[PDB]
Amino acid sequence: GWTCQFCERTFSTNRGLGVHKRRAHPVETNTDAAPMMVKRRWHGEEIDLLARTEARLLAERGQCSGGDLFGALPGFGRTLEAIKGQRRREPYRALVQAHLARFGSSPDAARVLSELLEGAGRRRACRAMTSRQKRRAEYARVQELYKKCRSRAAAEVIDGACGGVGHSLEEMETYWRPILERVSDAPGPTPEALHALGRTQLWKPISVEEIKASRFDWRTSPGPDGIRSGQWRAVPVHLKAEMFNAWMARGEIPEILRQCRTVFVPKVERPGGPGEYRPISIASIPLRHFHSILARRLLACCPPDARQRGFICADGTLENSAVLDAVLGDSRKKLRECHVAVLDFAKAFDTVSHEALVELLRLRGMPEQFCGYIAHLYDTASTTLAVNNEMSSPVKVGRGVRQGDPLSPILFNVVMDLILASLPERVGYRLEMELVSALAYAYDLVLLAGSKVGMQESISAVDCVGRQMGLRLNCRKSAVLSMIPDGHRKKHHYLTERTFNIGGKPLRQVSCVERWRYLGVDFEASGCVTLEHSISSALNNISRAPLKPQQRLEILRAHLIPRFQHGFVLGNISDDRLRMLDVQIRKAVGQWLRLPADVPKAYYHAAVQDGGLAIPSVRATIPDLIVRRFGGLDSSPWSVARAAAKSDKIRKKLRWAWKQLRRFSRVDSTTQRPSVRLFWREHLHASVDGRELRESTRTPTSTKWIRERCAQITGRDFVQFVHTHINALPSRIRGSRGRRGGGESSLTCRAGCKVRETTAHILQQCHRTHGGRILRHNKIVSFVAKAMEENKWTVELEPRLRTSVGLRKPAIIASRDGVGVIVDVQVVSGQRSLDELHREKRNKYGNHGELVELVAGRLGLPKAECVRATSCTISWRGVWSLTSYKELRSIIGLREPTLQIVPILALRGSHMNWTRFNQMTS
DNA sequence: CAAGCGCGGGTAAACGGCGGGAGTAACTATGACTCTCTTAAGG
DNA sequence: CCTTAAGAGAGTCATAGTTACTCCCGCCGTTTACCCGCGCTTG
RNA sequence: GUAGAUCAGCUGAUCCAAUUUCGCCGGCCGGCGAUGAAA
Ligand SMILES: [Zn+2]
Ligand SMILES: [Zn+2]
Repeated sequence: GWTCQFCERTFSTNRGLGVHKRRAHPVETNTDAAPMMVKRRWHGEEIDLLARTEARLLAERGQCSGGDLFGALPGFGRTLEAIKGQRRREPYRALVQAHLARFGSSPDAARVLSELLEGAGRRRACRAMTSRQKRRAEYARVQELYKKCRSRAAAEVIDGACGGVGHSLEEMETYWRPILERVSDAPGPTPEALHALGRTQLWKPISVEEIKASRFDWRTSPGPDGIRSGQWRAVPVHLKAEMFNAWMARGEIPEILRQCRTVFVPKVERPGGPGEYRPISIASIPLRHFHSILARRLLACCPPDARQRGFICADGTLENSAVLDAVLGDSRKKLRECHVAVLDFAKAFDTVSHEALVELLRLRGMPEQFCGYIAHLYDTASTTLAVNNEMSSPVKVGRGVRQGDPLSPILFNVVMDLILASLPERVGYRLEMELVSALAYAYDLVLLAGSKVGMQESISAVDCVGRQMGLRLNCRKSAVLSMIPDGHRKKHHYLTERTFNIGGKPLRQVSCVERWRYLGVDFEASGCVTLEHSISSALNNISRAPLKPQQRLEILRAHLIPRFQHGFVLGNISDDRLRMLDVQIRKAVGQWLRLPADVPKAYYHAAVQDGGLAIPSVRATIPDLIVRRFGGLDSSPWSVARAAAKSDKIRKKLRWAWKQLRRFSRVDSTTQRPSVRLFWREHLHASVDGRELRESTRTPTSTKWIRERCAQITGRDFVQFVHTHINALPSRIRGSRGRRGGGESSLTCRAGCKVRETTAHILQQCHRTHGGRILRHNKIVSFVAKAMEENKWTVELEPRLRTSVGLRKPAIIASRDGVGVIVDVQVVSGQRSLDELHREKRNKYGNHGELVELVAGRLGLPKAECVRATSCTISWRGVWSLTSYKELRSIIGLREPTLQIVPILALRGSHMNWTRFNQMTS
């Protein structure tokens, strides 16, 4: 008889109806879950602020009471009677007395840099002086990007919308240029704040050892200097040290190397307008390299605050995000009030007054020389916007802190330390007895509080210190999530109406179903739930983008995968959804590669070395990533993370991930650490198609055509190389995988070899194909022959020698300082171990004796033992032979690229044989 | 100087946080019962 | 002189586990709406 | 008609093919630069 009032469904009992609303109709039951606030319990933060206000009030006046405390506390939300009845409590009066007591207290270097600066200045002066054609233009653009700064073209394609900004210099310059030019009027930090913050030598000559000890990824865009990676790599380390010391002592860099080319980058996948682009600054390469060493020095010498884990976020978002999920889950399980403010400091990197930064650096203990250098550098900052090959008039910066400089994120860390210390001390969440207040990600700040008044006080504190620093707290992207349980009913509930005011302009309140992201992670008022299946759109964007099949596979390999498994890891996903995602990815790859549907699953997800296509399968690589990232939580130096590890939700997720990884991996022999690569290798070298693909593991270069060298193979050539590699050729037996009720004519060779029509039969022993076989053979031997004549060998192919036994035909011979070069070329099957075939071909030459003496007489080598027979063997699937690999690596000296290209030749010859057979199929 | 108002001690009569107890809608793992595909050796 | 009695790999789908909730009863600690004055102000 | 082919009704769409635009040094012809997203 019980029926829902929102879905008119019938349920046997009211309990089932209640859970029905809770799962089916969240918003209205959330409204029905709002608690009455008649006699709200007094939480510790209210006690603290009440006692501190009385302490001050008193000290300043001598005698005060609730009638004055209402005036001093407008938004406290407690009546004049509640203040009195609470005031009489003994711990409170003692705590007031506690705060009352506390409150009552080389010429060559010069020449080379002159040449480089002259070249840069010449370049600067020169720079200062239909649907079908639309697609062909996108092809030119995307290819010219993809062979360079690949993460550019990749992001541009997964968000493929002709993503070259678009909004134009116009609409951009009108938005940002006034902001970038307007000098902040920040008064600076008040002495009280500096005293609160108060609760180490940097300037020193550079060292070459630390110059090489500095990591620096050379895969970096130049600036407007026109100094690219290569010419700065040409600069030696001692010269680098000399110039760095010169600039270090002088304190100034040549003007040319301090310019910028500001470029605009979206934050959300769909750019709504000019207010969604981060104006990143790109300076010279030499400046960036010099600055990264100082950045490391400052990071090591002066570690940040304990609660500051945002500028080490290369592997630091793992802790902040994990702790956030843990605290949200804890507040849900034990029904404890929790207010979380997600404040945004985007655009705050360009609103830090130099007048406010210089003295903050001065009074933090930094040396005067360093402060002066930073002040000078930021005083003469001049950028030139560039969008889609169009460049603004020069713009003079007036708010400093360039989002693309090595020091910018650590020089902002001191402002972060100030603002972090500004907040009240005893405000936050007691997660497992440990107090957590702010997980300050470099960009997204987050404030945690127990009660409304404490959260509002923290908001006011951050606003005040931001205003003193000149920082503007944008009220658009910032939000507040409130979790106020209903006592006496054990119902969790979230507020809806806006309550907290960030210096006025009330903030947005998130709710049960509204989706929000704290640094790209799906979130909600209940916690991390799931991702919104944007993979389909990304795959579609890749498919329509003008890419070759190898470039699509590489983008899917390296860029989309990590991008989305980051959120997958921080998310909560069932393995069924991971399986569906894996299937979708597999089908998309099949469409891009024209592979049939009978290809084994392991082929896609096997490692490159093992012969597969990589393509990290989420179903197995996600539990591995979760286990790897959450194993060290219990050993985290930061105590809050250790406390969060105790939360049952994290433990449950870790247990589930361990189970899945155990099911989908094999224990390595050496490290005794589970690995999925072994799992996919074992599965791949088990199926009928993959059985021949066995010796690839022992030979590293055999598969170097899949990922390393897949830049010279054409799209058609690549998609047939992949077809042949996994034996995708549609022979009768291959097509018989499902249908064998037809007569054995349909199972037997088309040309009439009266045997089972196997693919190997087609390539290697069908009569017609013989021709193509020889065409491959010659090709191969000719190719490796050239190697001899770039290794200084007197080569000669096919020795026409008639031994007493008969007419044995060697492939090539050569000579250089002795050492026989009796080399045989073989392209073999894969059903027999390549090493035994190599031995069988080797012994029939070396142990012949008569042939040995014959070739010795032909070459004229003085000693019969001075010769050395050998054969290079590779299966038609393109797998090298280990013994031959070492043989031509060691004896007949050769560089590895030459042996790297042989598989390409072998695969090309094999598929050429197939196409020849198919066109003489008659 | 008496009456009125702001400033503080006392009472007590509903909030509310929690323990104990019995359940279930909605997914979400499988255990296990049905349909296809595969190497040889011995009298 | 070719087989053939077993092996070993998924299937929609049935069934059980599990996850995140539910509502009722009762209990003691909490909180603040009144009540009762004392000290300063005002007529 | 497309850089080329192909499926369509001079136009559209798909490809295993597909280097667009500007400046410059020069002879419709060659070469160079710009067209180069963070740490
Ligand atoms: Zn309903
Ligand atoms: Zn044949």
